Amino acid sequence: SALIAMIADEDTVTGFLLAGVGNVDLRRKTNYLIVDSKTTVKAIEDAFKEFTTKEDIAIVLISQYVANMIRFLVDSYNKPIPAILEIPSKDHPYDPAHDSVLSRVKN
Amino acid sequence: AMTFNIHGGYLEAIVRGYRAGLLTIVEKCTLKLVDEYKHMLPLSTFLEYITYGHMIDNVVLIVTGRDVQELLEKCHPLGMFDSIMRELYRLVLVDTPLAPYFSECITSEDLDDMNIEIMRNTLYKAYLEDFYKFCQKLGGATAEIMSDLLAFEADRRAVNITINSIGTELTRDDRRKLYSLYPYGHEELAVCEDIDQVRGVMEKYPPYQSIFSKLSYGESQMLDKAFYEEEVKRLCLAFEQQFHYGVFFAYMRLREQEIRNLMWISEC
Amino acid sequence: TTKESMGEVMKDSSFALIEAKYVAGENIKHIVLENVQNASIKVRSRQENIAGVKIPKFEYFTDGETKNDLTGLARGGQQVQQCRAAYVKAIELLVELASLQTSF
Repeated sequence: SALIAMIADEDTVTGFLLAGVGNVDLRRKTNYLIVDSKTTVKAIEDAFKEFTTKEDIAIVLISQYVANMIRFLVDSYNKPIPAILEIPSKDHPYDPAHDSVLSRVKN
Repeated sequence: AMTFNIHGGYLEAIVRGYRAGLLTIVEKCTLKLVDEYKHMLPLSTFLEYITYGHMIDNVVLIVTGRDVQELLEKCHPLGMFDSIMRELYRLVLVDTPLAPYFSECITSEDLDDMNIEIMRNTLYKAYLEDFYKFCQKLGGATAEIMSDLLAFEADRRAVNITINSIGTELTRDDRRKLYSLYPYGHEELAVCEDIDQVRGVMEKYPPYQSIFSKLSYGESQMLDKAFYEEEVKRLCLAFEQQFHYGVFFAYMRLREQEIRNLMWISEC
Repeated sequence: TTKESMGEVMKDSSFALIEAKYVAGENIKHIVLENVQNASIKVRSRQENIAGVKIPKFEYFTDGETKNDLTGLARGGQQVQQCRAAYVKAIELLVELASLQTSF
């Protein structure tokens, strides 16, 4: 299986994405540019459709859900294994605030 | 001695004043320094070599592609000048000192410049060619500084090779064949596979002795940081800058170091 | 309890990234994405059973099998020790989240 964010602070994701191989969730045919802030996470949601929903990417991450569409991404509870979201810290504080998985965890 | 007053005196005075005045904020400071350097336009060859110093790295970065369009964002005129993928490499072989040699040495293009390690090898080869070209323009006291910088780069590359890049085919022979007193006695670092061995190799040069020290910092980094950090620490020697001598390279290095320090400051 | 790892390892990775930036300026990025020496990310899955519930188990590069490394950057050792060290914490958090969802 694969695991990547590609919706993140660039170097922060690249520090654990691809150095020895696998092209960060097979960038040759999958994945996306790890740099965020170019647009909303609507394109990140589409990439999740193209990476996480593609039965390859298992774990995903959105930095503190700053623009991750917390309500939209909260629907990933169904089929949790291919949509194991995360809320990394650094350049945005990790909080139990509204997000994809932590919002349900708040219940 | 009278040639300094014959020509270049005003430019030297302007450079000295700008250096004495020196001390997105980092980006703004870098842009200001680059503008000051550009506005200053014998010494032309020195300025060209100084620019080509960072232009080698700029061209190496531009050689990618693979998100190659992002190189325009870092188009700093100090090092990322437009004038300074084998088909595009042949076109880029002009207007650069190290490019004609790298055309033959790196004729494999991406094969010998793989982004994992071989791209760093091509960058090191280009840096070695640029250092050789700069050392060719002898006649001033800056030859010692250039030799020290090249020695620091070579020793840092050798230390990185012996630490972990030995498994990446950066063997003892590659410590000078690909990894860019060093121009004559670099063979002592071919067997410095340990930090203690690195200190022992550094013991061969009493000035380089005790520079490594515990080697917890500086030597801990790979690529060209091990002995380059020693040069950064000893850059107080470059801060002397005796008059009536080529100090444009020293001023450029000081401005680059100040920019790096400002970047390292960041949010305190 | 493991949520605090996502802050501690993130802070360590940020410090390593700042050190690497101070060392070599801008990272190569692009073709190899730089910033790391370890983490050839590939994930393997296992299925454990607790009280009749098939709780999944997760392993991946730098947090289990399917890991590889080559060369690295200047501070690539420090980057691996901080940025790639968060991989184990992330894998543990993902396994815990999957187990919690299945148990719920």
